[PDB]
Amino acid sequence: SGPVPSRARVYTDVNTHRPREYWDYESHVVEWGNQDDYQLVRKLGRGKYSEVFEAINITNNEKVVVKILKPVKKKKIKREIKILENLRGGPNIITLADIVKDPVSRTPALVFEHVNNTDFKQLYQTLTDYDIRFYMYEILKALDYCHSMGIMHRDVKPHNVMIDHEHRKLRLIDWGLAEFYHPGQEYNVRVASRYFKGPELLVDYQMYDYSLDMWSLGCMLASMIFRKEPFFHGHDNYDQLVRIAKVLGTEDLYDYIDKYNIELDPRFNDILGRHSRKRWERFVHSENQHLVSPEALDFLDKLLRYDHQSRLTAREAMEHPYFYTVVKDQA
Ligand SMILES: Nc1ncnc2c1ncn2[C@@H]1O[C@H](COP(=O)(O)OP(=O)(O)NP(=O)(O)O)[C@@H](O)[C@H]1O
Ligand SMILES: [Cl-]
Repeated sequence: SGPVPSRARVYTDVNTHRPREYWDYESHVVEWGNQDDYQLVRKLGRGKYSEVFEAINITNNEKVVVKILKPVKKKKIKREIKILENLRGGPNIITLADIVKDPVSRTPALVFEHVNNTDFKQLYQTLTDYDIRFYMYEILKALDYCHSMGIMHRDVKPHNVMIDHEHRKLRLIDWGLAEFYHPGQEYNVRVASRYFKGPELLVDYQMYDYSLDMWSLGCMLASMIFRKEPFFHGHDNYDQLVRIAKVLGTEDLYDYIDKYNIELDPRFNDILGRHSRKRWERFVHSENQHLVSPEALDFLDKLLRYDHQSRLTAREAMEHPYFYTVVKDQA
């Protein structure tokens, strides 16, 4: 028993027919810029992988954001730079304006455009049913683009989505965990945040694809329409698979892992139980019912499936009646 393999149903051979220099981020040269052009103003935040500053381009007075990367691996650093460059100009993908060496830290520093973002705790307590569809379509444009350029995000969550609600502007940020989908390739299952890890990561299945991003988008949507943040609230990676299973049930969980000849961590024998699949109507109450509709549940239902192969792709998702009410773009 070794796991059965898997391919993406879409965009399977994008990077097989693109040049080597497209996807091979190892053999990539960084074209540096003048660091004296930028003047730091304010610390916005500290991560495990970087510090982040609000800043000002001194050459044209533009406001700007500077992600100074901590030293970890030149592999990971060039990878983020090369994916951002490849995706430059795509819809609602955040724009890399420059790359400079910070003289203090001696590490690369990524200069992005500025987004006048709103706190996500303030924002998900205020979105109307229309706003939720609007921005979900906007994230979908971004996901289908990056998938169509042969790149999975692997860290889709509300913190990584900057929304300027004033101008209805949206931008998908932090491509630090993004990677190139190559068919047959086994990836590291230690990606994304806990609440938004799909079951493939949780059962240690390494041959995942673009559709991982769709599971996470489904988690984001569940919390927005049901007003439960986070929707699957697990204490650790083992309990996370149990919370999903209290909702989606264990019979379909076992079908999923038998289909790919995956064996569960023995520790599950003593915590997993047997759980009926629940109907989405149970999560509906007086305080979130204005956000729920038949078409919202239908869409959500097609995103939160165990089988990564049976999930809606980004393009199929954009075709759902859930988005019919949303205003498009003939002019
Ligand atoms: N283009 C941008 N516009 C505005 N704010 C941004 C932008 N990019 C990053 N930020 C800020 O940086 C945060 C996200 O940092 P990210 O780029 O996710 O770095 P990271 O290495 O993942 N760091 P951490 O998440 O903090 O461990 C946001 O909450 C903002 O405060
Ligand atoms: Cl990795």
